[PDB]
Amino acid sequence: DVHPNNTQLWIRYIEAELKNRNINHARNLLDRAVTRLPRVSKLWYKYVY
Amino acid sequence: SPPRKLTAEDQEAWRIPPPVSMWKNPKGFTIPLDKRLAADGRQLQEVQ
Amino acid sequence: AYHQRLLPAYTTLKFRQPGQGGAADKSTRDLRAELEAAEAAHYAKLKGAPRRWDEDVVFKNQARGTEDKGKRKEFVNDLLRSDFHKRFMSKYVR
Amino acid sequence: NMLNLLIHRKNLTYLHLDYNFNLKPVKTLTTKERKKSRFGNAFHLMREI
Amino acid sequence: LLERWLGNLLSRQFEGRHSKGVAKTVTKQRVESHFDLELRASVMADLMDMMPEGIKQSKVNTVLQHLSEAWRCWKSNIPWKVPGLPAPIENIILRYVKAKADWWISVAHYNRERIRRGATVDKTVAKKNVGRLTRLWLKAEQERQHNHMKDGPYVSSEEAVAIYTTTVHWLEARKFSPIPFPSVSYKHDTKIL
RNA sequence: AGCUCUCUUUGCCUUUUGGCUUAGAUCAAGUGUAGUA
RNA sequence: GCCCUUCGGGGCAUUUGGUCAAUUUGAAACGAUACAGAGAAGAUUAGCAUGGCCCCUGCACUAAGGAUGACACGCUACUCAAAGAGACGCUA
RNA sequence: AAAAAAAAAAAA
Repeated sequence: DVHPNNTQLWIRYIEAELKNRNINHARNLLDRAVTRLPRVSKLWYKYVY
Repeated sequence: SPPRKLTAEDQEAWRIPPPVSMWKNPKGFTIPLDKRLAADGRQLQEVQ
Repeated sequence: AYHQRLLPAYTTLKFRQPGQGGAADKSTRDLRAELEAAEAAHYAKLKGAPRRWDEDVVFKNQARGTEDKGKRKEFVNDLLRSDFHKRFMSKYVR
Repeated sequence: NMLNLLIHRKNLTYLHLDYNFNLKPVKTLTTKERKKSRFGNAFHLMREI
Repeated sequence: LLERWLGNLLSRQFEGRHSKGVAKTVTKQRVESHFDLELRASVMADLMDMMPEGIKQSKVNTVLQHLSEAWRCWKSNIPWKVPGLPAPIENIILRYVKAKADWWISVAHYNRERIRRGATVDKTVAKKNVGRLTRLWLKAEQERQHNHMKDGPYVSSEEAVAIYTTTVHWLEARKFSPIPFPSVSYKHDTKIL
């Protein structure tokens, strides 16, 4: 809410969701991240990886 | 739009040097005297 | 709700009465014609179209070329070099 | 009674309002007590009226 | 008046103080501070609009420190030139330093005119104005000395020879004896001392 | 060729000087001895 | 109670009140006392701002004060690699 | 032809 378009915060929150084996939460998070920032290739690359 | 392609030339062209203040040291740093006189333009004066 | 503490003041708005212009619209071609007519009138007004005692003195004619100040007023966009600042500093620092 | 109630609600009970509307400290005031007890022009104007 | 005042008093007594959130006006004691705020924001805004998309935009307050350094160099008549600084950033800094200089000189002129008129009884304002015109006069004096170094002696050689010759002929016509060096055997050294 | 070990190199900024005004303004200091045993 | 009456009957007037009086157990605030002691890289200090789940005094929620009112001084891996050798050894 | 508060005296 304070930093909507920060790619680093999105990456760390998807990573923190993934390292606790919350797969569906993190996939929803990656959908939100590629919806908000469709022109950041880092988020798309992480999502396909 | 898709991001503009940045060369290393641009990344070095927009490098800002650190301010060598010859009035203020708010953190009490012992700056070398070499750096203290770099921004002083009196060394770039033609005595003609 | 709101949090303001204005006392009432100037509680009626003034409107442009007849003769004050404003809420009366013309075509922009008419505005161009009026602008060019007024500009042409102002430019035409600018163009006008409708023993000798002083013999032993060492230095002579040293004041020639002094009255030539004021041929045209030159605004200089450097405050420390303008005529206003030089007059200020010559007046106040002696 | 209104001035006395306003004084007592603000817990300034070291100020005494006598019946001729004089406000005097009953003791010696500290700096914090002097800063808390400093009334304004509305209270004092109403008191003098 | 008194009923509005007592209503405000009872409002602070029974629903509290709205201390935070209101816009304070820019009174005299705030003017310079307000100026600094606005100027910094303007400079900062220009920086965010000159950064190319992809540059590391964290250390950009470094430019605000460079702006402070450039203003300090302007006040001391020291030529400010940072080697390796990018040209658009240097242009932004020079542009806003000249705007601050224009404001500073205008305020100095206004305060001097108030002091001459007798319209000011503040002492710190007067001492500030004396300092500002001291700096302005020293900048003008440095420029005058540098101009005399560049443009040569303004007295022409013919003018100086004429002045010297007139002095020689006058002092010869007056039978003037040149003043000697103070001798060791001078009998008036003690009283002059 | 790849994987690992140590070292070097490149990239690396990783915490890598919150403002303003009359450089905000000013600013020496006790003492310090011992003819004769 | 009164009024009207063709003594059959009818009329006028119509629902108050967020209150137990009852102070330990439905919520006040200190001071004294002890203690600590006023910011800017030597010492001494005038200040003006900035941010808000910090306020106080004030009519000022478009003054001015409260030590420049206080507070801030912390903490610090993560958008994150590539090389060219040599090498206990791996391995083709 | 006759004008009379604050800065500023500091957080168990």
